[PDB]
Amino acid sequence: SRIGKSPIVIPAGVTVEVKDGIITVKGKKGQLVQEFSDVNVTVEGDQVLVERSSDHKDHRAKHGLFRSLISNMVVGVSEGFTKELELVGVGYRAANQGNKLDLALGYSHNIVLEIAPEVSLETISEAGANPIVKLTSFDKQLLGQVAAKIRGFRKPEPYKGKGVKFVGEVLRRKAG
RNA sequence: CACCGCAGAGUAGCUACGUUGGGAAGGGAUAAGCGCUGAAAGCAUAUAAGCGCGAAACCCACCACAAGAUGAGAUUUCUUUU
Repeated sequence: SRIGKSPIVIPAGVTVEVKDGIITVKGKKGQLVQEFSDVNVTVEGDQVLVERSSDHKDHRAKHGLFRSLISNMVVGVSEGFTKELELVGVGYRAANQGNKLDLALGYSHNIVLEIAPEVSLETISEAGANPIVKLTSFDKQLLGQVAAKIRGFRKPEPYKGKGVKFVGEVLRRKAG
């Protein structure tokens, strides 16, 4: 309710259209579609007004859900989100061959990932510091899913700290 | 004839104590559990909408049988009642 009654004013340069259930947003970084079912969303030209009909414990939440989804899609395709992973540990290596990441962890093999063409991929492993991988995309959901399935290759241990973690994001540590 | 009288072997067959093979590989939906985005509840939250993983368990998959499956299927050919 409170988060749904706010405007979704557009950073002019990106358009938004509505269809029979599907809303599309076209900016400078590709079209993004979404499916709404129990909300009335209307684009005036500058702001996007999303409202509900009844307060039945479900539409009251779907209102804010779809408002936040549309706002994210906009602040995405307009600008785009980005995240940073950091490999910590001895013998850990990361390399980039375009849209193809190559990770060498303490396993008995390597891991090559053919990231989808909708996500950028940069690496910094300059001299001795921890290798930092950086992803950037307009779809925050897909970006987070890729970051999660990259982090899941090696969970951060609490004793030392070695593992694929984000920059910052202090970890829970123990004594051992 | 005497346990096939006894004793030494023995092809075919039947067996193991012998030989060969098998429980391999790959999908779907999941349990405990692990996450993405996100409100209700301006925060937070793996969930309420929607998504990604997840076991010798379940449905395929491997082998055998199977249209009396009365819901009695299909195809090719022959003859059309001595």
